[PDB]
Amino acid sequence: CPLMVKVLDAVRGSPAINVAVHVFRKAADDTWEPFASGKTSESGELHGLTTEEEFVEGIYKVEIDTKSYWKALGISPFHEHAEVVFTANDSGPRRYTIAALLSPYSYSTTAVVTN
Amino acid sequence: CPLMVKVLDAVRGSPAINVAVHVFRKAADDTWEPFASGKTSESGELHGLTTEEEFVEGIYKVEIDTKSYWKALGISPFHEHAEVVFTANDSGPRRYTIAALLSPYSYSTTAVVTN
Amino acid sequence: CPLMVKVLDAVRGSPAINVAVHVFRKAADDTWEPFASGKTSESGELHGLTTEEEFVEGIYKVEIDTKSYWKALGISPFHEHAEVVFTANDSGPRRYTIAALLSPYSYSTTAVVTN
Amino acid sequence: CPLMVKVLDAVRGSPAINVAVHVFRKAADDTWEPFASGKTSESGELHGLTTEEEFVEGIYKVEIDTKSYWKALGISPFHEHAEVVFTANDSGPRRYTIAALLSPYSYSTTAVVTN
Ligand SMILES: O=C(O)c1cc(I)cc(I)c1O
Ligand SMILES: O=C(O)c1cc(I)cc(I)c1O
Repeated sequence: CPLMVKVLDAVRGSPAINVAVHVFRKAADDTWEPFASGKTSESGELHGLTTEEEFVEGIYKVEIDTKSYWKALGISPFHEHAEVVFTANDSGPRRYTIAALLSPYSYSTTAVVTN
Repeated sequence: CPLMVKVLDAVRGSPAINVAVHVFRKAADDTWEPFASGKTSESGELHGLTTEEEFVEGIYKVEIDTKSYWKALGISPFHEHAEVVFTANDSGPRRYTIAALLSPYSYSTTAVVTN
Repeated sequence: CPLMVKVLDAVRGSPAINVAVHVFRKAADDTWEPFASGKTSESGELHGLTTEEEFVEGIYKVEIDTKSYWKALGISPFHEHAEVVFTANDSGPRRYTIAALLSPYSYSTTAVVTN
Repeated sequence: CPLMVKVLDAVRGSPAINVAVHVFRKAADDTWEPFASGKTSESGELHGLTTEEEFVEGIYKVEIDTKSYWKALGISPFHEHAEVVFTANDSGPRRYTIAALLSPYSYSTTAVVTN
């Protein structure tokens, strides 16, 4: 489990549940190729996206479908989605958590990268 | 104006207007003595809290009355207020902007300090 | 375990380890009485602060000693500490996670309150 | 100026100066067409990206080159950039401020939208 995505809701003070998340890897021609996807659980987490074998060094994009999340709650949002773009580097044994904290007109995102 | 407070609303995507702000300074006796107060304007900014003369070295607390803000809009938020505590002017006079970005169950705060 | 505190480091992209955390409850005379304290673990979490029996309705303050954290890393910080002040309400079965994401001149804090 | 970009540095407590910003607009063919670009000033602000005439309805992407910013300061950050994607001017012209608060492993972004 080298990659996990976590989403929190700053309006309700809760995990953001059933948020669609799409992960892409940058291809040689510079296009974004689908890599993994899922929906956050009751805990706002998405586990099992990839394996150590498949998660090679490269540039990844995590798209979080914030607009549909807010719409499902009957709340008017600003962004189309939240996008997190980063390079995975084999600087020893590392697990990546990409987290996002959501408001209708704002989001924060951080990386928690641990052994 | 050596001290300015700026407040934004992350739900509406707007300045946070009419937010009450109370500033305290730690006294010789180690208690929080009233220093200044005001409310944010239409721009979400609060200017004119103090002067270069009065804003001496000290430990300051800026209390931003976020609960009263959300309640005046008919919303029940999590926090009582947002308190920003910092040492000021310990290396001579600086200009401090204390900024806060508000959601019902979350806030962010930053400082912009200039010479 | 009705209360947990989590602290993350936005500079290193890691849990904030060995951060001192002090929790207070507001007393009848309006003073802050010590309630619980600890240091965050390797995961940046502080568990075991209180019990269901002791965590009655009231106003609580969570003080996170951010200044000492940054100093121990050799980094110059802005704030004395981060303070989170909130009312605990028995609106059915609820667990409170108070989380903070730290930078030298900024922090964010959110509440995750779940059944 | 209907579109402004503001960037702050959460490590230094300062405007983020000389940050490159590229704006794209989704074309009829569903690709990201170059729209405007510039760099933040000493105030951390980027004005004059566009005009009321040219800033028509559309889906816009504001790419803030955070990696280049941190690298120019001799720091190795997590993200490649911060991308802010939103529909603009769908209910007539508005003024948009897209703001970002940067740390090496984290960023926050908000919008301030006025009529
Ligand atoms: O706990 C988190 O995963 C978390 C994530 C973000 I992004 C911001 C805050 I405050 C948090 O507490
Ligand atoms: O524009 C601001 O003042 C601003 C203030 C905070 I606190 C966080 C973000 I993102 C901002 O953009």
